[PDB]
Amino acid sequence: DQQLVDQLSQLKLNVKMLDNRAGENGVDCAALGADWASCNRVLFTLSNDGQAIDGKDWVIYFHSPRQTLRVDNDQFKIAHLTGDLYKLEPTAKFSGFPAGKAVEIPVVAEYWQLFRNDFLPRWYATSGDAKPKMLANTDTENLDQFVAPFTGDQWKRTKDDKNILMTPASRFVSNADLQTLPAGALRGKIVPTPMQVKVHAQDADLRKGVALDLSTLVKPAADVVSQRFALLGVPVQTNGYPIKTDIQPGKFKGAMAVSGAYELKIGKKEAQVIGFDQAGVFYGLQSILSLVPSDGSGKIATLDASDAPRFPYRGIFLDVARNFHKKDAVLRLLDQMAAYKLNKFHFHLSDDEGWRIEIPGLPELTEVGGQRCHDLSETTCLLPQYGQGPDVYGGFFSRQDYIDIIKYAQARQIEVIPEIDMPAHARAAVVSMEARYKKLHAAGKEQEANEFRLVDQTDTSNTTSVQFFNRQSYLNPCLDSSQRFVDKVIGEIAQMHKEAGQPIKTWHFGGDDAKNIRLGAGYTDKAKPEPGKGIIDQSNEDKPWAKSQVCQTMIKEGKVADMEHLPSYFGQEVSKLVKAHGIDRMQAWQDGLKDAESSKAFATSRVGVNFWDTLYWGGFDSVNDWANKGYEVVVSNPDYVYMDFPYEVNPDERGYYWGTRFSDERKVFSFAPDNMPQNAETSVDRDGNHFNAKSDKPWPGAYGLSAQLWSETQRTDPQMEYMIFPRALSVAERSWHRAGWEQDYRAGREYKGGETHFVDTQALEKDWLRFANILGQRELAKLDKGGVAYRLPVPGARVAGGKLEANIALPGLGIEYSTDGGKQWQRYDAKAKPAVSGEVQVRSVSPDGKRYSRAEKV
Amino acid sequence: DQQLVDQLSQLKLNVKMLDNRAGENGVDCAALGADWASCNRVLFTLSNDGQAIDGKDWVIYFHSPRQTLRVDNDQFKIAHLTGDLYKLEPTAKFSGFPAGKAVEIPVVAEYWQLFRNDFLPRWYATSGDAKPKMLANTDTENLDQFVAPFTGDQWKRTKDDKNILMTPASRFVSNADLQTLPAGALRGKIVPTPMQVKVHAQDADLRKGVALDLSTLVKPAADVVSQRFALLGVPVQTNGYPIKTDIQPGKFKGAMAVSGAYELKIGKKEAQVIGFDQAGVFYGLQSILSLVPSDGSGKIATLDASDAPRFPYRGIFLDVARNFHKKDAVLRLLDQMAAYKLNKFHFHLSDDEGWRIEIPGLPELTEVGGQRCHDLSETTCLLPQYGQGPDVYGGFFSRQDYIDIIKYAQARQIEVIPEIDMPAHARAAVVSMEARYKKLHAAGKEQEANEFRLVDQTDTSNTTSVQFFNRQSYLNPCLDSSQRFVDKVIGEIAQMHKEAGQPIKTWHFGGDDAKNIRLGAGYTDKAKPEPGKGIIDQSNEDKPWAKSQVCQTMIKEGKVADMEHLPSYFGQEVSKLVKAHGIDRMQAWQDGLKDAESSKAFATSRVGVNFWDTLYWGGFDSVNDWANKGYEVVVSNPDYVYMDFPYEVNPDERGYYWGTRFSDERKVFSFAPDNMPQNAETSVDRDGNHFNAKSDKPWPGAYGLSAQLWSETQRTDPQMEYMIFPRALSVAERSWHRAGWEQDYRAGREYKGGETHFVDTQALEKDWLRFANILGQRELAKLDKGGVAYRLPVPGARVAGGKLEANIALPGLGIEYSTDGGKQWQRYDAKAKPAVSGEVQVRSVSPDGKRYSRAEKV
Ligand SMILES: CC(=O)N[C@@H]1[C@@H](O)[C@H](O[C@@H]2O[C@H](CO)[C@@H](O)[C@H](O)[C@H]2NC(C)=O)[C@@H](CO)O[C@H]1O
Ligand SMILES: CC(=O)N[C@@H]1[C@@H](O)[C@H](O[C@@H]2O[C@H](CO)[C@@H](O)[C@H](O)[C@H]2NC(C)=O)[C@@H](CO)O[C@H]1O
Repeated sequence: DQQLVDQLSQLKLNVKMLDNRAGENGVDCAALGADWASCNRVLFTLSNDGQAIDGKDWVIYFHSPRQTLRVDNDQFKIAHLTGDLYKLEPTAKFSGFPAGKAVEIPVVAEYWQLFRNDFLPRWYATSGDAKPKMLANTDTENLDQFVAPFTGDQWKRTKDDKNILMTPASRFVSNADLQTLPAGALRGKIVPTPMQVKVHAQDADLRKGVALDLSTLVKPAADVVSQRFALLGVPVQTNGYPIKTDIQPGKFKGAMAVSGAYELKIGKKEAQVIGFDQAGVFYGLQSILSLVPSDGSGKIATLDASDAPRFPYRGIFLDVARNFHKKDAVLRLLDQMAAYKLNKFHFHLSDDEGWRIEIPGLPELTEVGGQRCHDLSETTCLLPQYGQGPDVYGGFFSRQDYIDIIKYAQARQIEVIPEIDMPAHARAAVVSMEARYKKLHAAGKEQEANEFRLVDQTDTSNTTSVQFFNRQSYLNPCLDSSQRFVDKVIGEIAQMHKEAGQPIKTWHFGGDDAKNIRLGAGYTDKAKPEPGKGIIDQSNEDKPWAKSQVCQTMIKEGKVADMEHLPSYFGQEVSKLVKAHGIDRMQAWQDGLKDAESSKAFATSRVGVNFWDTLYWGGFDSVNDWANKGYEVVVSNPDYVYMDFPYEVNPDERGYYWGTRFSDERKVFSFAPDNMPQNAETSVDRDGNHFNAKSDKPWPGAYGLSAQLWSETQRTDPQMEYMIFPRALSVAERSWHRAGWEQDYRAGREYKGGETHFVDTQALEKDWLRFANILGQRELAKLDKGGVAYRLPVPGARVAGGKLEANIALPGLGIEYSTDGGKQWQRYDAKAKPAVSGEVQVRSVSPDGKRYSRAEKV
Repeated sequence: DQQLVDQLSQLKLNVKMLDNRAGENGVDCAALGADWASCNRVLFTLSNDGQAIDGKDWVIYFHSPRQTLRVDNDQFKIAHLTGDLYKLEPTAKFSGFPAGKAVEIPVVAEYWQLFRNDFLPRWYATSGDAKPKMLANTDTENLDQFVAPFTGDQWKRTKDDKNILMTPASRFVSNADLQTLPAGALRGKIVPTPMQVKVHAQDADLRKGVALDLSTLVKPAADVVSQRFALLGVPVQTNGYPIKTDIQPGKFKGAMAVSGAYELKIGKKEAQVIGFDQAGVFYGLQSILSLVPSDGSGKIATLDASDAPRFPYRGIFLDVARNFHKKDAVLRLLDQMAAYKLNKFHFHLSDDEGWRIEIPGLPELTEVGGQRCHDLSETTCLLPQYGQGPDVYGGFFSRQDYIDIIKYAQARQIEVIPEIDMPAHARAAVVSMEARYKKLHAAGKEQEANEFRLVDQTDTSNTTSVQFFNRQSYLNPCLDSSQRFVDKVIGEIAQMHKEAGQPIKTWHFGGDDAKNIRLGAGYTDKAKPEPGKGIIDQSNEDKPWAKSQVCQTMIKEGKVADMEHLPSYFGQEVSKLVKAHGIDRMQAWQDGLKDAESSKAFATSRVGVNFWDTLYWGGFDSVNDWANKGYEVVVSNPDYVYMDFPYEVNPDERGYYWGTRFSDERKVFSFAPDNMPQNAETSVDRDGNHFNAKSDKPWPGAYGLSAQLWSETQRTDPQMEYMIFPRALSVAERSWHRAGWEQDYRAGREYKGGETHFVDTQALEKDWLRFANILGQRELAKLDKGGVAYRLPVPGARVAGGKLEANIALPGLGIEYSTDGGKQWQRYDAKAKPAVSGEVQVRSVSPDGKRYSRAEKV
């Protein structure tokens, strides 16, 4: 009853890692079904400072990105509902949570949990009809309230892991090749780096303001330029320093003859920007603005520059489905996209755990799919996921919100590409359409109920998704109604785009992970188990839709070859719907189209692919085929440009880490997207080891680059902003500019990590040093002004001769230190280092002085 | 002597633009007499690869549409004879064209020359009685032989010109909102668009042939239908698919109750066409034929349609006076008129430079007026014009030819409207009648000599025509003999029409530009010159006929009010002659009638006007009056439907460009002729700027639409066909069908270019996309079959990721590309784009594979 739920809610949880390599130590992970026989032991402690809790009628729900495989306290048992949701219950031996006691519930989980962020907040209790309530100490974003600190080598994935744990002492080393450059060395350095520039000795003085000739721009775009001059402190006045603009495509030749190219002249008393188009004009103005200094001095260098994108497509992907992010945070994201010349906003509007766009005619998508709450019938919500609590969680963009966002992107030369992921990652839609079927069906409106249904009523398929949902994650690709559903959604979102003044140019089909993970190579069958693999029963495991009779007659009449091809078939069918709606480009996660013959198989004359294999796994050689078969390769490698991954190897950092252990500003910047093999000389793999890479195939070139912010653990908007900024500026640099150290692709060249020296690493490091200093001494101050909660790097620090030496990944940032356990903080000065003894803590501070990095002991 | 003329003939000419905005740069265009003080500098280079040419007894003649104002090599001087003819001579300082030298003769010309086609071929030399010979390298239609390529921004008219120069890179952008539609989306789409249609899923199969019931048509018209089925590949056989026809006016109601309306049913095994009249029947059959696919498949969609003209009058105007065009090209023009349902052929049979119809009783009109040759007495020819060479150039339709043409038009439901332009644009007639006067006078037959004379022997008027002729361009409107002349010509052409089975319904009086251009606002007087205008002597400038004593006593007895009214007076007098000949409709260029009170002033019960002001100059508001005064407005705006204007802004395109810089297929299609103000939201003005338009007056409606092919630079028949086709299909569409995006006229509505969004531009663009694809994938192949040398658009192209992307203004057309400087060409494939590096050239190819667009570098 409620009293029992109230008691449970007052238990205090403690989660503590016990062994991240249990399989290296005596646990038979394989016998427990663990993938590749890897499992970890963790201790859940429930402390009860109240009277005894002896009732038995209860369930405690909790979330985890890892499956629980065993429970080592025979008073309790754990089972899975679906996705990340698990329930903890009392067994027949349960004898209560004793008054004033701590109950220990050790468990084994699949894989490893190397970051404290793996442990999700908001555990909650239930009991017969009572209302659910969270375990209070878990209702927080501060992991310290319920997750113990990692100790020793708990961060290691395996005994041979060569990653380097970042602490002030090792971080100091990681940062020691850097230094702070004098203002005099950072004159006339536009970001992103322009193709050709010549800086002269004088400076244009803007502090009295500028007279902007913006007749080349449509009003909304001009206002964006005017309002940015003001944000950076430069008045706009008719008697100010002249900045002229003109559009003359012909002035441009060859590779410069493309959207966004411009010529820019900065003189002593006037400015000139000649663009290839409005985008070029806008971008030229952005370059002038990138020069505006953070000191308010309003002085910029005179210079002569010529510039154009190395790629058409310079994108940022944002997941709002896993955890919603508000309109104001999308807008702050676009404002920064425009300032650094990104032009593509890939909007992941749906996935298993949420549907975020209102669709006229399909209200259930948002009424049910837009919120998650504790309802086991999933008639009014999706089941809770991601540690947001049992009560309603969600939101969605209304038609007007969405239209506003597109208008807002258009003003900033940013194209919005909507993604409605299918045929997997579609649980929100499938469950919403099931609620719709039922409602309509209950009124006897059987044709209306079936109109947009995404399930085949005979489908008993047993399939497990990558995030542990079941068949409800997969929209059936063989139903006419599924096609009716996709056609209606495309038609509705297409109209919103038209109303917003930016008709859709690319429809993103999604298409990732449409497979049963239990059929994977790291799992084996109970009957004849092979070694080192998770032992499961594969007798009743099936590919997706195997048991859909509709998908059977589909394959019989010969429309499709086999169950295996359903996903590409569906990608081709959607391309027809996309084309039927007047859109001539489709894009997808490359694995959904991997069974098509080539791009010739699609109805749109252009098919792009977000290439997301990792390099160390053959991605530097498998990407070639994608281009060679006619697809436009948007490079999206998870080992470099997945912004949901950690900035550094430290158990207190936020981020998933399946494709690599970290990707900081420097690593992103050092990625060479158009000569993938070369990354073997400039980066290490997921376990910190050197790797080799070589391809012998033709490589015509990439079409673009895209950095992704998946949102599983980015539960809030500030957390989203921390993960995107400031490493997105690196993305922007690399998406716009081809550096000199980025070598031409050479078939047959074999780059061997720690062995070959083909890459001009000296040039790479000098380039990075300058970029890092531009961020520290000028751009981060602009981020402060845009209000985005970017991550401030923790300082590196060492004590020599009894004096603090500190450094930072983005030279120019202020560094503070404390000699009192963080009670009083003081400004560290390089040329007058302080004397310390005992425990010293260090932290960095934003340029406007309001925010601090986390604090760490030296 | 001949040797000198032979030497000159071997000089090689080079013409190269030096500055198209000389007045913006230091030249005092106003001081040189340039209109609105605008002038340009051009370099004429004469290279001599032979021995020295030192004789002085020579003249070199050349043509230009611009007047030469200054000569910057003091060895030479240039003067005007009349019209476009100029002579280049040696001055007293001439010292010969040195052996193996290039002589440079820089000159200043009035206005600007933005297209290489402005420079005319066929310069020629003369010397005492020797025979004239051309400068050989100029004897060609290939401008590259003597006209240098334009460079930089030489295409700009003024420093602020906002037109967009079309190159493969910018053209790619202009074309990027388009795409190719699958055959499945182009089923049952008749062109022009029918008023009401419903297409069903099956297709009628005609590949075995059709059984045509054509008893509703007079034989000549039925043969036209039969022969078109065969041209398109569909056999005609008694056992073929039935196509029935019937004529029942009553089945039609309201707006459908008009000539050319029809009901059409296309079923699985039979066809039905019910017309309001023979024209409707014929048109219904044309719609079935428009559906016949270019692949020979003979499959058309079943459908049910109802259709009628939005306007009675759907015309095509053709100038054969400036440059003649043969009977076979008129016939190919009519065949296409019929296929797209145009029913009016406005035939400009005369003008200053040629008279093209044999008139019994007036042989000189064709013996002298039908040819141009170098004869300074103009006793056997008119003076050479338009770069056709010094030797005889011309031709004319014999009475039988002309009768044939009318019979041919009648068979195709096309009405021939003859125009004999007057009182200006009549030099051919005036000079021919002067030769007649003289001949007859020499035999002493003084009454015969004066019978049809068009000059008053006392007339010393000094007037300059728009094309720079003098008083001989103006027929005297005050002479009884001029009226005898017009009466005889009407009587003779009227009889030819009767003999051909199509009695004249409209007589076109012409009436354009009857004024002295030196009295214009852009010129000023030497005594007190105002700024920015061409400074000339206006003391002895007079209106036309001011100095004709006959026109003085005419004005005295009070028959006419003043010199200024002579032109409308003449329009009224001709209307009486037209009516006296049994014709009850007169038509004219609206400016000749602008001084009549209203239509009440004419003798015919109907008076039409070809309205030819431009919109950006108040035409969207001045047209109202024309309708409001009783005139039938035939919309003919030069800013949209003058087919002598360029298809695109590119110095290598053919076309005059006074009213606008370009009018491509898309622009013509987008013109809204019955709500003129709306064009301000859908087009830009002559300098590429937005414009506004609004009227507050009553607008009852237009009577029809007409697209004009003036022929100054259409020297050959293939050039005529290039300029008319394929944009005439757009004209046809807009003349027949009122689109949904064509809004009702709203008094007081103010459309503001780039500011108001009243027009459903999305609907406009979708309509155009479909139309463009019908042309690319089906209709252009039919043009190939009719043998008309239509213009093939140059592809747009860009290189991304090192691969060619190409598009085209008429999707469906094949695109080729070369990576060897145009030596080897290969087929471009959208879904398997090619990899290129270096110079790439692109070109399009007709559907039958025999012809190519020009080639351009990417
Ligand atoms: C807990 C964990 O790390 N699971 C991995 C999945 O997150 C991962 O999925 C892909 O990566 C994103 C997160 O970085 C997911 O949000 C996204 O849905 C998914 N798809 C793409 C295109 O990235 C998979 C990939 O194999 O690995 C799991 O192990
Ligand atoms: C060289 C030039 O562009 N001159 C213009 C004349 O061509 C033009 O005349 C009118 O336009 C037609 C050509 O497009 C002429 O062939 C036709 O005789 C004449 N009349 C009509 C009814 O169009 C005049 C118009 O003002 O402008 C000159 O500037």
